[PDB]
Amino acid sequence: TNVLIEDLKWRGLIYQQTDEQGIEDLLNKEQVTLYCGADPTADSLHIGHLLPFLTLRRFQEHGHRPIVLIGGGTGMIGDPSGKSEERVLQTEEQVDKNIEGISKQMHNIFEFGTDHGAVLVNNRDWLGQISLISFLRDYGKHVGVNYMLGKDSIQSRLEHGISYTEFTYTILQAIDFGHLNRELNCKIQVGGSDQWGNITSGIELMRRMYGQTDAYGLTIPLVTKSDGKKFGKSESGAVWLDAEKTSPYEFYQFWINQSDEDVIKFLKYFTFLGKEEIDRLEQSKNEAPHLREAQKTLAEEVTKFIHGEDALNDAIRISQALF
Amino acid sequence: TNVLIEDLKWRGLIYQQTDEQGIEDLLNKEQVTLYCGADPTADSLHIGHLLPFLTLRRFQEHGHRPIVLIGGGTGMIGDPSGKSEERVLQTEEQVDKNIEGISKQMHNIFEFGTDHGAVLVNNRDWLGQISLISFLRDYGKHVGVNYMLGKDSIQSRLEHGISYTEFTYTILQAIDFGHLNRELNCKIQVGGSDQWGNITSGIELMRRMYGQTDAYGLTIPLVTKSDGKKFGKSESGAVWLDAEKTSPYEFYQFWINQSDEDVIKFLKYFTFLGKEEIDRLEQSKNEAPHLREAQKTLAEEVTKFIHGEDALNDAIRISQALF
Ligand SMILES: C[C@H]1O[C@@H]([C@H](NC(=O)[C@@H](N)Cc2ccc(O)cc2)C(=O)O)[C@H](O)[C@@H](O)[C@H]1O
Ligand SMILES: C[C@H]1O[C@@H]([C@H](NC(=O)[C@@H](N)Cc2ccc(O)cc2)C(=O)O)[C@H](O)[C@@H](O)[C@H]1O
Repeated sequence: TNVLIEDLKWRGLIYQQTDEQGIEDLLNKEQVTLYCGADPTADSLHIGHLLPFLTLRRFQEHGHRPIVLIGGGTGMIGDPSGKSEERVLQTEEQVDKNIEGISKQMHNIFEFGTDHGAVLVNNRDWLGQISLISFLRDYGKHVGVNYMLGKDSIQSRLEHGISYTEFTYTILQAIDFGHLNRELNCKIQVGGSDQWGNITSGIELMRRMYGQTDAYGLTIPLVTKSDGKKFGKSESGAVWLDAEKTSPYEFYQFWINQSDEDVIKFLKYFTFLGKEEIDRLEQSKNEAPHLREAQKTLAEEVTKFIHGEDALNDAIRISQALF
Repeated sequence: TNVLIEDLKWRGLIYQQTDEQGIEDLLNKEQVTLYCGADPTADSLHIGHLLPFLTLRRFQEHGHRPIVLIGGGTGMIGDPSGKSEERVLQTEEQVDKNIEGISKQMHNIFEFGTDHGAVLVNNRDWLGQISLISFLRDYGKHVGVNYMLGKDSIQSRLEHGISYTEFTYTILQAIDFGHLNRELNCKIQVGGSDQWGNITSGIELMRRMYGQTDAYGLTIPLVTKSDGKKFGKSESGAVWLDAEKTSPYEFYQFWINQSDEDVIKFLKYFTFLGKEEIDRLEQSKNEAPHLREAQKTLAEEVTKFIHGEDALNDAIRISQALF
């Protein structure tokens, strides 16, 4: 029937794929379990973390099961992917604090607590049980150094002295994928494009440990602004989902101020509006751009999803007053 | 009619776009001139440079005009985009040598020398005529430092002491786009995803210098291998297009050895085969994978395009003998 795949491609939500036909066939023949993870490096998520998780909700709409992973264990280490400098280690108590904040935001994006619906996992639960010796004998023997060395995600830090610990992070993410595959039949891992290396490590580790070849990876596009500026950065800094760090008004204003060149693409990325309504908004944008109907709709949909009706209205007021 | 755009999306050749609707309308309403550039940092191109240029040939097939730019001037500086370390400056004579090698390879991919067909330009021709003072008064006054600072392409080097010269490279690429827009009516610049920053600089510079708002940018996807390994790297190092650095046999073997998960996508990226023939090859791959029809076809098409019939046949022989 390919309804979901066609929806995803119309929205431009799929960037890299480990096996295009394989994934499409999988999605057409069965109900799939998939996951996306987030490390607790701050006590809130920001809009840059939003697209992959909303995309998991689009899969859920078609009968698939999403798994949201919080990196209680990997967050004690730090992902080097795409970054250029070694990150400082966080304290156990700060990570605990962060997990608590990010967890609350996840409960607002997915409905956890149901018998067979969305699931929230913390990788500290299994990674914290692994000893150094069993890690080297059970998993490390199945990873090649050259394989790890010839990868995108770490050349950036290769040139500037990557530590052995940042170098092994990719294997921890790999262990997570194998664990959810065996425990919850997870067959697909989703993530932003900077995660391509960590995602393929999981697939190759499973292939080497068990000849398991029914696992795939998908990445979501890096979100761009037509002028080339970084998306997700407001006047001060990042646009947080925590109302205490970025107020509903600031959040709402971020959306209402997107350009005409990017607004339709963002309606496709961030809202659950149908194609008919979105096409109507595109015509309105072409015919009556001064009405900003597209931006207004975008701001309302996302602000309500993240902060609720009440906060939206108060943001709509402060906005009418400021100008 | 949107025939070209539909072909491009079926092949998965478009990643980032500055204005999706704008581009589509432009391509439907007129014959467009577009360009892609390459800096002479080696005396040969490698397969990593291939996709954007072949994609320019697909546009040409539909009546558009491609411009190929060789960076005789920017190559004296070095693009910092995506890289993590300052590059050493090359000598004028080495750059001259490189321009000569890369130029020959371009004459084999496009048909230059016609009245209104493909054009080969060297940016040293106009950048070499700019003095320091006129550069600051004519162009520099129209670029904002914050704008430049809040960009992807250089955070990687921002953390490790980017020089002022690497920091200004993006403006040189911007000047090139404005120059080809005014001189050859160039309206679209194409490039790999690492060029998104340099491409948008051109568009914003034109917008600030002349309120010119009929220019767009398109990036081609980073080519991935299903296992996550870097594409375009053979046993030793990079896969060059120069027969003296990578023999036709080595080139041919690179293609014939691609996995079943990536072969169809590569036929769509690198060949001019139609959808019907490609779909037939996909069925053959699913039904009789041991025949490697898809890989064989891929290797033949690209090796012939790059090295010619004679070299192909000799590679087909050495290949039958080695195994
Ligand atoms: C949800 C977003 O998470 C971002 C980022 N993610 C990571 O660091 C991941 N390594 C988290 C992770 C940890 C363990 C896993 O098994 C799977 C994923 C973060 O801030 O937590 C990605 O950089 C982005 O591409 C997108 O995936
Ligand atoms: C053709 C390929 O060129 C690669 C790379 N390109 C560059 O460095 C560009 N800055 C070249 C360039 C120089 C001047 C321009 O006006 C426009 C483009 C190279 O090796 O020359 C890109 O990294 C890749 O994404 C793809 O665009």
